[PDB]
Amino acid sequence: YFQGYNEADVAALVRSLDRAEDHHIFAVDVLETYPYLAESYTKVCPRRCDLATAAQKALEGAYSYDLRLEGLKADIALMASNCVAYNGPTSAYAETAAKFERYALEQIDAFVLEHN
Ligand SMILES: CC[C@@H]1C(=O)N(C)c2cnc(Nc3ccc(C(=O)NC4CCN(C)CC4)cc3OC)nc2N1C1CCCC1
Repeated sequence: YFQGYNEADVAALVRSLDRAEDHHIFAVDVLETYPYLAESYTKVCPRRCDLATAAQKALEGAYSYDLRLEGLKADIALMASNCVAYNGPTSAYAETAAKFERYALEQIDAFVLEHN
C-alpha cells in the first residue's frame, strides 16, 4: 500500500538533473529551440521528452506512484536515446547523453534509497 513520493520532491529531483556540464541540452524541448527540425527530428525520434516537461509531469503525480521511479527513468532513457540516435553514436553530445543518463539514474536510485 505504497503512499507515493511527494510531487514537489520528485520535481526538485528532476530539476537537479539539468547540468551546466551537459550544456543544458536536456532542459527544453528540442522542437521549441529548433522549430525547423520538426519533420527531420520526428522521423528519427517519434517520441520526445525533456527536463522541463518531466518537471511539469512530476508536479502532476506522473512518477509518484512508481516504487523505484520506473516512469521517470524511462523518460530519462528516452532523452538520452534520442540524442544518441539523432546526433550519432560517435558524436560528442552522444557521450554527453550517456554521462547524463548515468548521472540521472544514480540520482534517482539515491532518491529512492533516501525516501524509503
Ligand atoms: C538535435 C539538437 C541537439 C540535441 O540532441 N538536443 C537534445 C538539444 C537540445 N537543446 C540544445 N540546445 C540548448 C537548449 C536550451 C538551452 C538552455 O535553455 N539553456 C539555459 C539558458 C538560460 N540560462 C540561464 C540557463 C541555461 C541551451 C542549449 O544549448 C546551449 N541543443 C541540442 N542539440 C545540440 C545541437 C548540437 C549538438 C547538440
